[PDB]
Amino acid sequence: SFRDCRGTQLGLGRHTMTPATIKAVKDTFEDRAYPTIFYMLEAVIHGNER
Amino acid sequence: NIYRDLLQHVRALRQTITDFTIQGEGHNGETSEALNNILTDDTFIAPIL
Repeated sequence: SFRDCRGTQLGLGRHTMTPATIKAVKDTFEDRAYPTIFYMLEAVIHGNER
Repeated sequence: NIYRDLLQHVRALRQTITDFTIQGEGHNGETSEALNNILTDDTFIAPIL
């Protein structure tokens, strides 16, 4: 509770996420039927710009 | 979305059962959740199989 109150003190006037992005990211992190094609493509692409 | 919400609520109930027990205390092959709760007790079975 102290850590959350301190975080409320830090994020007083700073940038916050609009609830649409919060809902979409929370939906995609709790999606158990996430396809493995994204995982394989991220594994093969492996963060190369080319 | 409705089916995933129902499944997520079931898993939230399971995590709530897990939260309100203390782990590491297992007597005679019964885990702590099975010794505290019933929905985690393996001896109790579903109404239909």
